[PDB]
Amino acid sequence: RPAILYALLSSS
Amino acid sequence: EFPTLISLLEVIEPEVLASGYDSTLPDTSTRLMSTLNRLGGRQVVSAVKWAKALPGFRNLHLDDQMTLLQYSWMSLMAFSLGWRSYKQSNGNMLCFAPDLVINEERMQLPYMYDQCQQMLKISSEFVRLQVSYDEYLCMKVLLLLSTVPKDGLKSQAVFDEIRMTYIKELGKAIVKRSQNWQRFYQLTKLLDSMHEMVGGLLQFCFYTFVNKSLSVEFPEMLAEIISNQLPKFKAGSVKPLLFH
Ligand SMILES: C[C@@H]1C[C@H]2[C@@H]3CCC4=CC(=O)C=C[C@]4(C)[C@@]3(F)[C@@H](O)C[C@]2(C)[C@@]1(O)C(=O)CO
Repeated sequence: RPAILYALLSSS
Repeated sequence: EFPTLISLLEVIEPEVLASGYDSTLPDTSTRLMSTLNRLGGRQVVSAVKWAKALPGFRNLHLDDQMTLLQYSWMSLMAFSLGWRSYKQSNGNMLCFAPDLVINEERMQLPYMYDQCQQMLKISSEFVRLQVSYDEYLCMKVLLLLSTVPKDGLKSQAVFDEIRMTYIKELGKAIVKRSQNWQRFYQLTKLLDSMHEMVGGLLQFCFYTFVNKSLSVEFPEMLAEIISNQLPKFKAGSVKPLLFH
């Protein structure tokens, strides 16, 4: 699973 | 009362990024493709922010949100590129960024001519149909919702309802401007043909990504997306949603 993408979706 | 969905789509539309392409160094294809991918990664980050602000989108399961963005990033970026090229040059040139246009000395670079022709195709459809801003915004949402795994999604129910919302919205933008049903037909034909126009771009992307000799660079964002996407596309477990 694409980490930067997933992280981007989980955060801000 | 509450702002219309269409007005919200306008406020959340990202500003055009600058590339910082240095047209001072000599034009090479490896360097141009590398610059384009760098600008691509940034635009995709921008598209994650945009999708998050998208009424309804956050109600999908995180896996589905990820899936949709993974499968449609290329079509989102190519659609906006078509839009900017249409507005800024009436479809005569590709306008990637304010500091990055494709002129004839860089369209003549190895590997460039074919990929640029495919991208200008998209632009010239906007010209043919004289697409309005609002039509464009609704269509761009529908693109985000147009490619799904053959095995379906998790939150299929929320997904189906989200599509219905934005199909309504495209219908409304068509109403608020030929004949309504003909226009809807033409725009949904345009959406359908995006799957074909973009399949070719993906193929070339996969090639420049896997080709060791060519040394085209990808930022880590795109690298991770592409790296994951490639086995799913080989295996053919990716389904286009088509209107026709
Ligand atoms: C032909 C393909 C399609 C290209 C993409 C087309 C859509 C797009 C629009 C932009 O405004 C910026 C970047 C992207 C997202 C892109 F232009 C670059 O990433 C380079 C790209 C993948 C490509 O040129 C390559 O595979 C080069 O490696």
